[PDB]
Amino acid sequence: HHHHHFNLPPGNYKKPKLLYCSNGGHFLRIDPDGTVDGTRDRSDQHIQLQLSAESVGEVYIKSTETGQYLAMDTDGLLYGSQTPNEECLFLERLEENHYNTYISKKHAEKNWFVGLKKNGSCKRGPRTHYGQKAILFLPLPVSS
Repeated sequence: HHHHHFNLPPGNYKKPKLLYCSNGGHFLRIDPDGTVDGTRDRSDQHIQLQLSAESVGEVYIKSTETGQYLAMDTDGLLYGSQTPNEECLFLERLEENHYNTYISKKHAEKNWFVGLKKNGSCKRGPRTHYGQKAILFLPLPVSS
């Protein structure tokens, strides 16, 4: 189990979702240029994400607008990848019996999470850790 707990969130991957971070209220965003950050603008066309399970509890998070995959690099920075690779897999887990957290599969032994600061900037892998609000997400339905 990668030396991590296995409490999984409910919900499925049938439809795209917005990944809302409760820390600052930002939605995760992957720009066509590959930069990742968060925005409070719900009309943004780069916050609609499609998650898919490659194994139970292991997901890819892809921009539905650009087809890019969320990934975390060797130095802990999130970026949008044009193709799927080992840096694009995340262990999706329930947290505080309510939220979803995403731990980098490649860097799971160091507990590097996907996280957004209150100012909307992504947190670097080593700066994240259990207990922070930056790592707590709620997958919300995409607007209609």
